[PDB]
Amino acid sequence: LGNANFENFIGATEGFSEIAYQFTSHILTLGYAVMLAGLLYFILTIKNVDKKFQMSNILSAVVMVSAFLLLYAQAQNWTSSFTFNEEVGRYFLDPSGDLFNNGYRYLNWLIDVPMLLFQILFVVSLTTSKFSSVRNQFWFSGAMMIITGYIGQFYEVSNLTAFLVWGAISSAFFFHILWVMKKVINEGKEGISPAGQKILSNIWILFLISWTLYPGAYLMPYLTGVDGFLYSEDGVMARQLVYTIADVSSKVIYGVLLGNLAITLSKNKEL
Repeated sequence: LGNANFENFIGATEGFSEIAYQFTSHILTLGYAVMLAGLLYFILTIKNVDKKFQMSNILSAVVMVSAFLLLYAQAQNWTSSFTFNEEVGRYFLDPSGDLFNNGYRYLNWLIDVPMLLFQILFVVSLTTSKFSSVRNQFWFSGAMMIITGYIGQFYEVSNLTAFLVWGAISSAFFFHILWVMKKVINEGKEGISPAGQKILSNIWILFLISWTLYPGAYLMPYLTGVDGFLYSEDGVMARQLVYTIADVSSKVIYGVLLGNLAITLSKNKEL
């Protein structure tokens, strides 16, 4: 029962305190609440950019739909998977339940990673690179990153070393994606106004940090060693917080910045 993942492992042995159970539940709720608010934002502001850029708004909205539904479902899965034990005063894995399941989140990554990588290609323009090649490279490596991460996710409890190995293989696809995106950002800068170049610079920093938070949260319970402080409900709380911060940053703030870049590039912003 504690086999599938670290959350279930903790739940079936030490159990979760009131604070850990509540906080995790609240952070995951805020996460899907923000997606829903984002969905409305991207729908309402679609008229603010020229037609030629609106595929980016469209993709932002679709990402919001996906993330709202899958994060909502993940939130319910968290709350219904553990019940309070009066005696000990903690929450434990409920055998009557479905158990905590990472599938919701990994499915969300599979769907959302290619749409996030794709939408920048509709705002900013390449120079020496080709659209189809960059697109194909984003899609292949993005899919492989998530798939090999999912494979790794399986051995988290039963085989920690395989968990790390597949994670490293996954990280290699990630490094490739950073490298392509860096190229896209640099080529995108050529020929647009300095105000647009500065939004692109912020997008890069945001992209770099927010995406790197995902492997960070993946590794979170083992970042303090064999039985360090994070190897506990605190590593669980920390992991779900970082995922949620990453979710809001990589999807919502990224979309907002892209939208602001698109406005800067409207036809009237020229001579």
